[PDB]
Amino acid sequence: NLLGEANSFLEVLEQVSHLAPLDKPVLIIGERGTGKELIASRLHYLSSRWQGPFISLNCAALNENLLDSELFGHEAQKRHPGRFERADGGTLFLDELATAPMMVQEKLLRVIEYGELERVGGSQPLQVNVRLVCATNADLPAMVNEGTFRADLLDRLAFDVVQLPPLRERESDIMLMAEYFAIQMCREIKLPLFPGFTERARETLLNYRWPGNIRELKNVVERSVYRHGTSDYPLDDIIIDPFKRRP
Ligand SMILES: Nc1ncnc2c1ncn2[C@@H]1O[C@H](COP(=O)(O)O)[C@@H](O)[C@H]1O
Ligand SMILES: [Mg+2]
Repeated sequence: NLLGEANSFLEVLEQVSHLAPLDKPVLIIGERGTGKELIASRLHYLSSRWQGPFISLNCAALNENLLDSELFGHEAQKRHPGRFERADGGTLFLDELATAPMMVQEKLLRVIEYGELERVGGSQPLQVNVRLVCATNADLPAMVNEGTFRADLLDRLAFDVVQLPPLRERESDIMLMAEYFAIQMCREIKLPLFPGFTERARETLLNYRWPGNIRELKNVVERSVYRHGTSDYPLDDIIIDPFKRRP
């Protein structure tokens, strides 16, 4: 579910509505917990491929050799397909791209341009039709300067860039989502009503940097509402760090 009405956030949805119909690769820039996969997804369902598959993959998770074959597959009942084939006629979401190895990056470029996967075993190359979407919170141009990311790929990958505003730059929305989250939590722990946040809880919420953004805000709130466990008076104690053993 998409929440938030801050200008920056709205301008993004607008950008997304126009980009989605195209087949050009899209690049999303943003911190963790900012909704990258959601946005990526939104692109898919608003596109013409909305009926094709929507695939995902977190590059940072696999080791070089594993990611390579996990992306373009390999010869295994008789063959192990890659996310590209599994996304054929659909969209492929590559998260944490900045972590992909040069080998893969280079290999990844060819596919984008040539629209085909290379293959061995006396088998002809594979033709794929995939709309690409990638996310990262890194400074790719910076990485191109350190030679850690291929400049040619960047030129090509980045048909256009979507940049999700971190939570701290949307303040307008911090109380809005906290309220929403608090309320879902009340429904689960069966509280009659959400009693609201004292000024202190607000001060806290609005002053935190929210490094984990929306995912963090959510967890902090549910946790907080739980510790409070009552509808008799406003929530005052915001548990940012579950490791501090309050009082
Ligand atoms: N507009 C939004 N409304 C509610 N939850 C969101 C929103 N955007 C992101 N999230 C949460 O943020 C997390 C993912 O963001 P990301 O790290 O970019 O994939 C997910 O747990 C979401 O469900
Ligand atoms: Mg994600």
